[PDB]
Amino acid sequence: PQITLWKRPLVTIKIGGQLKEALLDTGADDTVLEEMNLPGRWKPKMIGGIGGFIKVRQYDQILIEICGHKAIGTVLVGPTPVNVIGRNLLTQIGCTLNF
Amino acid sequence: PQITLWKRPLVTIKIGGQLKEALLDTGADDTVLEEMNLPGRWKPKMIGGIGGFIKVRQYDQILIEICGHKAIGTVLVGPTPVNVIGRNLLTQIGCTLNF
Ligand SMILES: CCOP(=O)(COc1ccc(C[C@H](NC(=O)O[C@H]2CO[C@H]3OCC[C@H]32)[C@H](O)CN(CC(C)C)S(=O)(=O)c2ccc3ncsc3c2)cc1)OCC
Repeated sequence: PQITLWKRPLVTIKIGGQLKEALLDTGADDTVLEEMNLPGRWKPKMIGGIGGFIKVRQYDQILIEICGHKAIGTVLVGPTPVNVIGRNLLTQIGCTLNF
Repeated sequence: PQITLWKRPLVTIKIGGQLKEALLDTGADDTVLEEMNLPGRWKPKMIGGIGGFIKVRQYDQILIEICGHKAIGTVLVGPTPVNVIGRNLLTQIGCTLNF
């Protein structure tokens, strides 16, 4: 679909079997979700944002459905202000910017 | 144009008579640029993301040219680690997400 930007581009995602709401974020290299329980191994990682760095749990090769489009990739879980879908998954569902 | 997301969506902007590089960032409500002496009055503001908040100066009705497309709106100036073009200006140049 074509998504305009007058409102936040929030979409429904399915991850770990649970539905969540997330922001399509072209300024994010990586996908970062708020604290949740996810099945699978994870490793400690750090990521930097506008205000500095935070600690996250890095889950690899996670299945995630974004508006019905399937992606399988890295998901970071930690104290982000909002769930963000980053370019690592936006590229998998074929997302481009157009103007 | 059409911008894929394999790499950071960086573009050249013209603001305050100067050329800069900035991200087209659908996850940013507002436009945030590196420290630069814009003339005119401004208001203090705090904006938050991953890692916490930074202090910025809010300038209103600022002209920016983005890859040949002109836009006018609020620009926040401060010690941001990267320049982001946010939705307040992306809507003006007719930018959409497409997948
Ligand atoms: C020099 C490198 O420094 P650096 O490595 C990190 O630099 C950066 C810093 C910020 C960005 C853009 C942001 N991306 C992001 O956080 O992505 C992270 C996840 O993926 C990784 O890739 C990029 C970083 C990692 C988002 O697109 C937009 N944010 C909001 C969302 C909801 C979080 S916003 O910026 O907080 C923002 C903007 C306008 C606004 N108006 C009212 S609120 C408000 C908040 C890109 C690179 O370390 C720090 C020293």
